[PDB]
Amino acid sequence: LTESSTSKFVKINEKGFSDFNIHYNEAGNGETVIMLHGGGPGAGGWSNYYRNVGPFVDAGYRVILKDSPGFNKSDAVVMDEQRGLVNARAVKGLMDALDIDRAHLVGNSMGGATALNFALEYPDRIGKLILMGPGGLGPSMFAPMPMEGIKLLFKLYAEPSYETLKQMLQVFLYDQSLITEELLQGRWEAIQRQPEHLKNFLISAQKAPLSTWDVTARLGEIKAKTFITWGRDDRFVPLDHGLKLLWNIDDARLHVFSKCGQWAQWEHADEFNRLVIDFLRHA
Amino acid sequence: LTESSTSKFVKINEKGFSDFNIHYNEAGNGETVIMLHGGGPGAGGWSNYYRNVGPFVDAGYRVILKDSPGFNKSDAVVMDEQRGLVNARAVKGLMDALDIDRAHLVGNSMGGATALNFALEYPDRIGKLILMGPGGLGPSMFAPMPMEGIKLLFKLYAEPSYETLKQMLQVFLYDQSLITEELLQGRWEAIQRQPEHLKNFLISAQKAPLSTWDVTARLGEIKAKTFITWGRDDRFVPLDHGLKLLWNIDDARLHVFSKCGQWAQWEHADEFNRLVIDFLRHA
Amino acid sequence: LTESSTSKFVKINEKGFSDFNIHYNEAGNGETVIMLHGGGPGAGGWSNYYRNVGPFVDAGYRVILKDSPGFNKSDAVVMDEQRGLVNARAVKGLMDALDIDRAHLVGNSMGGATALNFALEYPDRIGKLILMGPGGLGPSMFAPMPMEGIKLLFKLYAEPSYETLKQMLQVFLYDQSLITEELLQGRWEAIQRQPEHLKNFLISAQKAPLSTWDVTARLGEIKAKTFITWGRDDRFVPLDHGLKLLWNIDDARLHVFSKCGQWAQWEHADEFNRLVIDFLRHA
Amino acid sequence: LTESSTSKFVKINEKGFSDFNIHYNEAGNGETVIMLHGGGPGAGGWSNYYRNVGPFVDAGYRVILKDSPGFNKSDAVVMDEQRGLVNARAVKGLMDALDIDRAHLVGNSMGGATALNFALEYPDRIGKLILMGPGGLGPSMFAPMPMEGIKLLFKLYAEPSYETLKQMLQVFLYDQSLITEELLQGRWEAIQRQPEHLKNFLISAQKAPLSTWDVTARLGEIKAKTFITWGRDDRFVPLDHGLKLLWNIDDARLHVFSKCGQWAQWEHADEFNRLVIDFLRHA
Ligand SMILES: O=C([O-])C(=O)/C=C/CC(=O)c1ccccc1
Ligand SMILES: O=C([O-])C(=O)/C=C/CC(=O)c1ccccc1
Ligand SMILES: O=C([O-])C(=O)/C=C/CC(=O)c1ccccc1
Ligand SMILES: O=C([O-])C(=O)/C=C/CC(=O)c1ccccc1
Repeated sequence: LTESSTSKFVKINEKGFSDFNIHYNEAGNGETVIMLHGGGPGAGGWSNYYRNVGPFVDAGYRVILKDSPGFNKSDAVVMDEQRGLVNARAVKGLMDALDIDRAHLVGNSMGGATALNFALEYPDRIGKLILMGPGGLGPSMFAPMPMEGIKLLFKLYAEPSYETLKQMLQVFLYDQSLITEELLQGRWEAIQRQPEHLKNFLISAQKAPLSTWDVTARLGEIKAKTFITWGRDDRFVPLDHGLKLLWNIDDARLHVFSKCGQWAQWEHADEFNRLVIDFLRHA
Repeated sequence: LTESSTSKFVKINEKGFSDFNIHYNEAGNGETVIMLHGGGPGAGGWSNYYRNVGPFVDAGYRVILKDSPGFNKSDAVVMDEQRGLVNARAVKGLMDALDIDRAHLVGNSMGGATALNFALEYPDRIGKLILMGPGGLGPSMFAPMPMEGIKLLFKLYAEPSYETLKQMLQVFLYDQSLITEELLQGRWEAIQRQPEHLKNFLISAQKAPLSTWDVTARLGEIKAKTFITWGRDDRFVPLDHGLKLLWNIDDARLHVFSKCGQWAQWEHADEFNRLVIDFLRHA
Repeated sequence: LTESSTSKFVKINEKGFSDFNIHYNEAGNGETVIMLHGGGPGAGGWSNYYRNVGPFVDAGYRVILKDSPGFNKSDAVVMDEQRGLVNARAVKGLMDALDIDRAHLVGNSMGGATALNFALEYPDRIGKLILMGPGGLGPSMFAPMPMEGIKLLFKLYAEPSYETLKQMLQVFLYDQSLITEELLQGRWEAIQRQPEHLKNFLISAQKAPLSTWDVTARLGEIKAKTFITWGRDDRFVPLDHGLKLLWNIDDARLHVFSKCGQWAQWEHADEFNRLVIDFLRHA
Repeated sequence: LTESSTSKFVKINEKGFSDFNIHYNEAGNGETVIMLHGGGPGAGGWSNYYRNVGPFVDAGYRVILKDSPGFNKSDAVVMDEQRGLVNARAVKGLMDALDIDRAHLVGNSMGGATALNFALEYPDRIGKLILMGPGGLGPSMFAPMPMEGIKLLFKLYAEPSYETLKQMLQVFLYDQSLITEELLQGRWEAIQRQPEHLKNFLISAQKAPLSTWDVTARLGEIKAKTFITWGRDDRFVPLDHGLKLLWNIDDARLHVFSKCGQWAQWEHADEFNRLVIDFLRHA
């Protein structure tokens, strides 16, 4: 599987969206799993889930690696509402366009916020819910905020540079030997190719600050079986939010990976893939 | 499989132990997994792991459900050293007697302390390490101590009664509908059959208080791949000790079950069995 | 100062309350501090704040030890709304009746919930806010719920007895040598004198469960300078809620007493009195 | 009071120290309080405690603002042992030279480690112990390490620059409006005046990593009355270590300031001064 061979576009119409272009990468043909990426400059579906798409397809799923609005090859947008909800509407739009009745959702940081909002707004359209360090769930009981990683994320948005990108990636990853030239250059290319997404993200954040993403009060509404994952060493979203989700969602479990930042799906790909595939098959 | 059909005895000789009788229940014939029980009155290997022995044997393991010294059908003993270490010596004694070179260990509360001490003392004799709410790892950062469940455990030791047993089991289990007459009567029988174990446990606790069990300072020595499980609703051993283990053991991961007390292996048997079997096969 | 010499009654009219009798104990004549008690059977203003009223009066305050509705010598009531709000309305009613423009509030457990609701509903009528382990602020990130102490509180409500009262007091207090015959008999007398309050509390709890008390979402509205106290060893309200308040209230500080249960004002009276008096004078 | 008018030097001889020059600033003449500074480049006694020395002297104490070895105007040194212990020996040396029988200690970060080691090694020479976010107490249960601030501290040590100093100070302080030209230029001057301290600190850290500072196992030995302070928003030393100290020291209390980094004594000087003075007078 390659980015090019799996690349697709679909125009969506849902709520505020009118013929809005969504890019995604699709492989496989079984039960649908939509994987949703984080919010840093240059993020996208393929790069976030590169180590996961193959094994999930091998397991029998149809994997859709979705670019959220205002990221990668999806249309540019300035959002005046919290991103989780707007992104969730885009997932619904994509599902309607493709005739997908129910999807399992996997979401990391901003994508975990998206997945939470989707489960709240469209409970009849979600199967299982996999939450990898979801962002925007209010204050931490231990971590000063904004967290170290989020400061760097905003610095890169405002002053994009190759060196600051490298600094951000060093904070994202526990094992900094995963930062090869290929992956650094690749993310840099995503930033260079669409400078307007960076501007727009900052304008959006002014209109709808991170506090607006906090759906904590509604977590008791979630009926989907939920699998929460965290990196022990996550410097972007605080580990105690894994406990917040565990206490407030009805049917949840929490798995914490040691020696791991924001991307367990990268740093611990084999264990991540096995755990999540087992959850989807058997929970 | 039944308790009777799997029941075995072996005399051990290791350090202080001289022809000391150990009871265990054994089934299967593949790689050995020794499962180690908790410290409440009437605890034993069979009752603690009744929902687990079958699936593990089906998966290809040889399962040994060990009665620790001073519990169930093993010999009575008064211990003047911390129980984790003494119990670990007994595991070594059993392994030597049975010609088992290496075992995977699964240990709950007192059995998790045992398994930790075994990994520290005999690193060349352990495979993988599965720790289910291990006891005696020092103070909690949040939970007043002694914890609610441990108070009840000591009350039952001192004043054994059917009603206090029921009270203890109600605190052990999140879902109190698991407390059938069969299981209540069965544990009561274990207490009634060996009153001297209760006396002896209390004398032992005076000679070696719970603070003596704390091996926190040595956790960095553990080389075994480690899988830590906790119940979210454990009223016996504090949830933040799961984090303590995760931070201090080199290769660990933490899984927390919602709606679960001290016995995930009972309340969430199917998920527990799948996770642990997958860990043993693939981690 | 004695209970008898300070005892007063006032009829209140506020919202649902119509000529509702409120008992309180008053001493001193300077700036008003209203102290609000907990929710266990037999609770009341005098017994909760016996070690505090003298020093606060000596410092120049007028102290009002208020009996909340459905406790001690105040009128019996069945509440169908969360107790914090109903109690806060009663404080307002008392203040209006006595021509008190602004009061400092001190509140313990249920009284801390009361004080929070008062600050939210009547911001122009509160001075400073002192919160001693406020109850009902949602789930803990660490403590299974209902907490050990709250189970005992409900047991005593349902099956009042001298022995269960003693058990509850043993859990309330870190230092169990504070439980003299005088204080045990005194609380027992409060329970015996008004059995209907016990019945009514249980009916109220059915109509408005503890989750209904959770005002977490509104904490950002509080403008009052806030001093949060906790006992390290509190088995009734979880220590991490002290952190929740600290993160969510604008101008707060947190003081945690070691070797202390729910009643710092009893177990650490001198330090408590000095700290709170200094806060009222100088913060 | 000024730095110049209070400046003194004393040669010490204790253990490894032979005619080792210690700089300190002294004012007042009552009971002695020795205040011990943090470990960042350019740290020293005067700058760390500038807002505190006056009020403490006004309260009747003799204040000694000590420069630890390898900082500010004290002699340069490469340490091969953990800094807390070496620094504590220097405090003892200073006390012996000046005929001070007992001192109260106030210590921030590295100075809190110093104060802990002093209380452990020389219990008959300490009065009360005030610990402001002490450093080196092992892993956090929540914070990835090295913490954000400590990374910056090491960056400035290795690559000193005015801009990196400003970045470090922005992370130290919750309220960044406290960073005036005066204070920025002043700290820069301390760095410029003694470049060898920076080199030496880095060599020392190689010989004795932060894990070597962890005295957690010995905290139960401390008999001194202890007052632990933390900033809620401390990005250098993790807030859960305040709880670790509270659980493991016999007679401790914990005060957490909101909207506060590593330096409560700066950001909340008036409240800090009142609390600590009250503790010294009355606890
Ligand atoms: O959601 C995201 O942040 C996302 O696109 C994931 C990107 C992974 C990534 O850029 C990466 C870079 C270097 C090494 C490993 C991974
Ligand atoms: O180690 C132990 O505590 C142990 O022997 C486990 C016993 C399980 C148990 O007594 C039980 C009782 C009722 C329902 C489910 C389980
Ligand atoms: O709000 C309350 O729970 C309250 O009325 C306080 C009562 C204190 C109390 O009953 C007590 C009993 C024994 C020893 C010390 C104190
Ligand atoms: O121990 C230390 O880090 C110390 O010397 C304290 C210095 C305070 C400081 O540099 C500061 C700078 C700007 C604003 C306020 C304070």
